[PDB]
Amino acid sequence: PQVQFKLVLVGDGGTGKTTFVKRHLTGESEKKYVATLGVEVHPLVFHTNRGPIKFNVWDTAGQEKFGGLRDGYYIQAQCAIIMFDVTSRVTYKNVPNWHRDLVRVCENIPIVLCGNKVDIKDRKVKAKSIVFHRKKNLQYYDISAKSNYNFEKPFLWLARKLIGDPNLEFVAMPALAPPEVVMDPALAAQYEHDLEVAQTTALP
Amino acid sequence: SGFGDKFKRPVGSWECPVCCVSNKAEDSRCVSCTSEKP
Ligand SMILES: Nc1nc2c(ncn2[C@@H]2O[C@H](COP(=O)(O)OP(=O)(O)O)[C@@H](O)[C@H]2O)c(=O)[nH]1
Ligand SMILES: [Mg+2]
Ligand SMILES: [Zn+2]
Repeated sequence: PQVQFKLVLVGDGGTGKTTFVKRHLTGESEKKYVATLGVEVHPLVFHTNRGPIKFNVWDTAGQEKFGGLRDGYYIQAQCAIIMFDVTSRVTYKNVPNWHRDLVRVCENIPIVLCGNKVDIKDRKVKAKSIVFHRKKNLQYYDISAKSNYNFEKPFLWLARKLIGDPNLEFVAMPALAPPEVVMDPALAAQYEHDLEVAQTTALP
Repeated sequence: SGFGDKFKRPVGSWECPVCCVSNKAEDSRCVSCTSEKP
């Protein structure tokens, strides 16, 4: 038997959930289609200092555009990612809804909040605005699916919570699709400096 | 120590061949996607 976790990947349509999970090349080529739910399960293997961990990532077929997701999608989820678009303020305002929809079925499973598309210059949702994770004591990460920026951070955090081992490390990065856009290393350092500053600012 | 050294599926459980969710022995269908216990 293998150590695998069902990871539900939720968020508004157009936030980049499918682009994100597709970065993991073997998860993409070995994804499984669930006809009854219209879902694709990407087996995302990660290799830790204590062995392989497989995140079976559930990705929608775009049904989130027309309403909430059915129970079956959430059932037995052991962890989750809530994604939003840093270029669409409205997607950030729906994070609480997705959070509620998720906890209504799965209770206090580990959750990571991800703001996608940080490779874009015209960033609308800045670090100072992102506060929901602090209210619910969740972990947040900037990411850019199309540049593989911080791709492994959410999965590393989840694995540590799920295993109960804060010293857990990925010994090697999974084979990822080549970056389709460049992520200015400085812009990444500036965004990372904006998060730590925002982390040391009071909640309004 | 490795997880696999101390990891074991609950007695009677079965992984769903369609969506990989782990189900109880008594369940004839998958509690997530409704597929049948193969
Ligand atoms: N610049 C940039 N564009 C992205 C990124 N991720 C997705 N896009 C685009 O956002 C649109 C929606 O992508 P998709 O993965 O289908 O979002 P989903 O509805 O949540 O599955 C598409 O046009 C993507 O090409 C990113 O990380 N950076
Ligand atoms: Mg999609
Ligand atoms: Zn199933």
